[PDB]
Amino acid sequence: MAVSTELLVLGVYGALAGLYLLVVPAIVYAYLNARWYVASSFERAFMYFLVTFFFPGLLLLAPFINFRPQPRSLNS
Amino acid sequence: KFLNQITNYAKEAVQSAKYIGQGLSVTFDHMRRRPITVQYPYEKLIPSERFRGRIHFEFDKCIACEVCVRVCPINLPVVDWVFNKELKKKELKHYSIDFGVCIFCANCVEYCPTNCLSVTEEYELATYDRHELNYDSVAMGRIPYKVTQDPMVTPIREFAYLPAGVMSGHDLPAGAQRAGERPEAIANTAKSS
Amino acid sequence: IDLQGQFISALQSLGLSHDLAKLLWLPLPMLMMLIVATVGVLVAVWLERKISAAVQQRIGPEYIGPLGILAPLADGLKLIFKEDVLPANSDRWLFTLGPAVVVIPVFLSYIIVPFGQNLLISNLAMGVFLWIALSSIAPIGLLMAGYASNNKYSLLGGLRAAAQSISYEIPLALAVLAVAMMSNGLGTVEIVEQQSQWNVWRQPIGFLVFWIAALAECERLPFDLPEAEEELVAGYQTEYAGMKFALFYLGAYVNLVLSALLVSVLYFGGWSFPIPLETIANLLGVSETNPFLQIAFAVLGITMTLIKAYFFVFLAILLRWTVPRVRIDQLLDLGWKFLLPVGLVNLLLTAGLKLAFPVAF
Amino acid sequence: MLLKSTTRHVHIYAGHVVDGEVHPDTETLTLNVDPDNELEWNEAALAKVEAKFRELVANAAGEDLTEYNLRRIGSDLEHFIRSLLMQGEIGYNLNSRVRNYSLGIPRVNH
Amino acid sequence: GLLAGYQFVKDLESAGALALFVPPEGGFEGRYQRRLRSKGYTTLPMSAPGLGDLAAYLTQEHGIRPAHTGKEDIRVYFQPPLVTYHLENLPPNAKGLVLWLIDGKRLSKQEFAYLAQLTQTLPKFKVVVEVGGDRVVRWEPLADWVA
Amino acid sequence: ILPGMTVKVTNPNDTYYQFQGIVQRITDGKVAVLFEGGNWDKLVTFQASELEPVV
Ligand SMILES: CCCCCCCCCCCCCCCCCC(=O)OC[C@H](CO[C@@H]1O[C@H](CO[C@H]2O[C@H](CO)[C@H](O)[C@H](O)[C@H]2O)[C@H](O)[C@H](O)[C@H]1O)OC(=O)CCCCCCCCCCCCCCCCC
Ligand SMILES: CCCCCCCCCCCCCCCCCC(=O)OC[C@H](CO[C@@H]1O[C@H](CO[C@H]2O[C@H](CO)[C@H](O)[C@H](O)[C@H]2O)[C@H](O)[C@H](O)[C@H]1O)OC(=O)CCCCCCCCCCCCCCCCC
Ligand SMILES: CCCCCCCCCCCCCCCC(=O)OC[C@H](CO[C@@H]1O[C@H](CS(=O)(=O)O)[C@@H](O)[C@H](O)[C@H]1O)OC(=O)CCCCCCCCCCCCCCC
Ligand code: SF4
Ligand code: SF4
Repeated sequence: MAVSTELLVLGVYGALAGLYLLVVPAIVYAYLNARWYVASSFERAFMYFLVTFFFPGLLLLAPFINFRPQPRSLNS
Repeated sequence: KFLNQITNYAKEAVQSAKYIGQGLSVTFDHMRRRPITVQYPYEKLIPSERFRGRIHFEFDKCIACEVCVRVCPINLPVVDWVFNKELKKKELKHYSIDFGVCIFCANCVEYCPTNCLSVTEEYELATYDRHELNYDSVAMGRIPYKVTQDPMVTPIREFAYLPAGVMSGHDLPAGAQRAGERPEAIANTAKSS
Repeated sequence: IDLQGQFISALQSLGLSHDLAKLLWLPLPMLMMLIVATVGVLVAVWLERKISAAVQQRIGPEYIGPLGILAPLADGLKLIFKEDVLPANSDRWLFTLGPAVVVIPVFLSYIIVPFGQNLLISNLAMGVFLWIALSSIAPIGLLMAGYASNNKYSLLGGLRAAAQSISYEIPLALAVLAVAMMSNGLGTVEIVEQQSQWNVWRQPIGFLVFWIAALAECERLPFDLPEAEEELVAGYQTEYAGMKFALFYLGAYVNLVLSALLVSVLYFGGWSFPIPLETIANLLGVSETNPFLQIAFAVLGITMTLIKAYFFVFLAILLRWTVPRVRIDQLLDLGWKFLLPVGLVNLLLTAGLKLAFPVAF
Repeated sequence: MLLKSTTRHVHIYAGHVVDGEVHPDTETLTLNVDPDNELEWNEAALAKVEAKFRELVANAAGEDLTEYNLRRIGSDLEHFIRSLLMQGEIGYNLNSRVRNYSLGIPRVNH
Repeated sequence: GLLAGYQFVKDLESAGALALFVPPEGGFEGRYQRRLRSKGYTTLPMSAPGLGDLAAYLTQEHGIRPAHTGKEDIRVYFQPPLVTYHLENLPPNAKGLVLWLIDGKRLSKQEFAYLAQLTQTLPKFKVVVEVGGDRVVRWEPLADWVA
Repeated sequence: ILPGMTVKVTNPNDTYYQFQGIVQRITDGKVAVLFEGGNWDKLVTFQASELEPVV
């Protein structure tokens, strides 16, 4: 019966840590890789704010990502 | 005497503030436009139709008249002929060009009488050892690069091969032509009325 | 929650001399602030290189990490492994000390950066005044980097650097003075808790003076005189190679995140999602000991601090590529001829408005 | 101020290296054959180079100390070094460094 | 997978001639050359576009003709075989000599087959040819990739 | 498609569209066409499919 709030707060900020440095940074990579050459000025500012806020999380899984252009069908 | 100086000071300060606000707005606007960067390693810029790249040499067409050696600004192309004695025919033994000394002016390609010498679109020459830039008669043909036939490069036309009114060549359809009609098309239209 | 309470209690549960537990906790915030300062430096370098590229229809670093995220890491690790040079007749001990005296007091001023209440290292009684006093040691560092060089190129740069850092210290103090008039005090938490329903709307001139003075701390291309490449090669930095140069490269961006956070807390407030949040009694939350509401409002306060710090970091590294440079004499006329008179005028105006209308001041 | 003739694998100065500095002197003419180790040296070859340097600085010098004459001495020293390398007294370093044959490629003496 | 063991060296010793597919930014294959060099193998890269028959340059001799520029009438040099001369100048405890070719894309299928066949004979001699391509540093035996 | 023949280019996605040249060399399935025009004879390599042996 570990329904104690002393454990539930540990659970909630242990989930918050993962959301901050494991989950939302990947969504930021995805979103900011999708809308980069088409974003407006304010959207660019918001994207850079998003990188600023989650930088500690973006650093951790940065080495595990390739943004290379995915070789194309040449004959076509 | 003293009020004119102050009104000039105010008319200068407010002007300097407006002319900074305008530049700030212009710069904050600039970051909405698509970057013109031609991201070279994966977005190589396809060269023109007259681009003077590495020289190409067809050993079979050379007659060893040495005009390439004579119109060269620095007499660069080494031609080693022996003049066989069948009736009069010169024989070619070794043709070479030190591309480390080369100037890429293509005077040699302009005055080759036998179309034995040509220019290519290989601008990607680079070595760790300059002594490897001296091209044999065989290392010169080698069937040039053709940036377009590369599975990891999205070719990008330059300003002279983009349709009318188009300035950048990044977001381009798959059916663009250079600027206008070719001469054969204009003559064909003139042929029918 | 009061993580300090839990830490000291759980550490005293197994003995360990309760008074000693309070000594075993200081490293925790003293390195949490170091962590956030280093991440802020990495963010500032990345933002500069990626925003200057967007402004110029370009692309910043993209082949280091996914988005050039690893670009500051690479630029730092390189400077770590670089051979350090010490020229022929230069001094040996003031050389390796300039870049450290220009850095230590820039880090030490992070004692007073709140990031929400009870979320700062030891809200001090001197607070912003301690920062005004500590920001006066860097000129000693620049004079030290210039005096310990056999290069007359760089002594002239150290002098014109130490003469600019003292020109923008009187207006930078006269703006904080007008803020402390309203704030009833000097501690940053006590300065910000006067925003209970923002000082920018009542100090519209002191804000301008503070911001200009902070940008003119040998920081931004509006001025950046000792870094103005064209007129002179790097000024005093022209002889530092490895980590000694990275200390300059680093002590100039931390001195920018610091100023952004300080403008935030002085004129805007590291709290207060704009509505008077703590009047969220409409959800019947017992904040007092609510185990969560506490963490929710903590996250809201951190986000609201970082939004307004990023606003000013963005605006500074945007003005870097918008405002043309001034020689050195059009610079020393901002202070002492425009910023000092306007600072005094703002102080007298705040005094007159506080004596006449003691409400709202 | 210094007066020097600095090229690849020859560095003539006009001072005395006391511990790593240079200290212009107006009569020392220091020499620093092959600092970057393009070649591999022997005890006899370095002695030959020093002897050539001495007979080049001493036996033929009554002229000014302009940088022109310093270059003129360095050029002769480097021609001597190239001759040593041609005869085979020394050779390229072959180490994992840049390895660009600045004095010529290896040939077979036909 | 962001960090590599020594499978590259084992695969090179097995096949003899590999064909890299490095990404077109050129900073992620040097570590594989360093792995090769740490085992005992010595490398020498020579930028394939610029070699001759590949049999006169690697196995036999060949007369290099430098750039006379109006002066110094045509002279030949006859530089020694770029392989048989470097197999003699190996360090004392050397496991072999692998040949690195940077721009392998310029060569032809005939020259690739020749370089593959040359590995079986001439024992202490392996070959790596950076044929351009994939966005990860993958390899494949050079006997394959052709025909 | 053999060397020496005069060919034209039929590929709308190429900068050398509807150009005419002469085949200089063919290896490994790809050809090399020389366009004699302008001033300097150009030589570029096409696939065997992006040509047409004009009469
Ligand atoms: C490079 C830059 C970035 C690098 C990241 C930094 C490295 C650290 C990585 C670890 C991240 C995991 C931590 C999870 C965050 C949740 C913890 C939290 O919020 O804890 C908050 C508590 C709250 O403290 C208590 O807070 C109480 C109430 O909140 C108060 O807080 C303020 C003071 O008044 C407000 O005004 C508010 O109204 C007020 O009530 C009382 O003040 C108590 O006195 C006080 O002890 O403090 C605490 O332990 C917090 C102490 C740890 C600090 C770490 C915070 C990191 C920021 C994460 C933000 C996430 C944002 C959303 C994530 C998901 C994406 C959407
Ligand atoms: C035997 C060998 C031993 C050797 C020891 C060495 C080993 C080291 C041990 C492990 C290393 C861990 C390092 C970090 C752990 C985290 C500790 C922590 O969580 O420490 C918590 C600390 C402490 O403050 C908190 O303070 C409150 C308590 O009040 C008291 O707390 C303070 C201390 O008293 C103040 O004095 C306050 O006024 C006082 O009243 C809270 O409720 C907690 O109790 C208390 O811990 O948090 C704070 O200090 C606030 C500072 C953090 C704020 C975070 C904002 C985060 C920034 C956003 C992140 C993204 C940034 C990227 C972009 C940046 C761009 C600008
Ligand atoms: C106040 C406190 C502050 C203290 C300061 C903190 C200091 C931190 C120092 C550490 C920083 C290191 C960051 C490294 C990031 C990075 O490598 O870039 C990512 C790049 C990107 O390319 C990658 O490469 C892959 C392609 S490929 O196969 O390499 O070609 C592919 O994944 C894609 O290209 C890309 O993902 O990876 C590489 O290119 C190859 C480099 C290999 C890196 C080595 C792995 C890390 C090991 C650490 C050592 C552990 C030892 C034990 C291991 C057994
Ligand atoms: S290619 Fe032309 S110029 Fe050169 S030798 Fe042959 S015929 Fe003469
Ligand atoms: S490109 Fe210039 S230098 Fe080279 S062979 Fe032709 S004319 Fe001579």
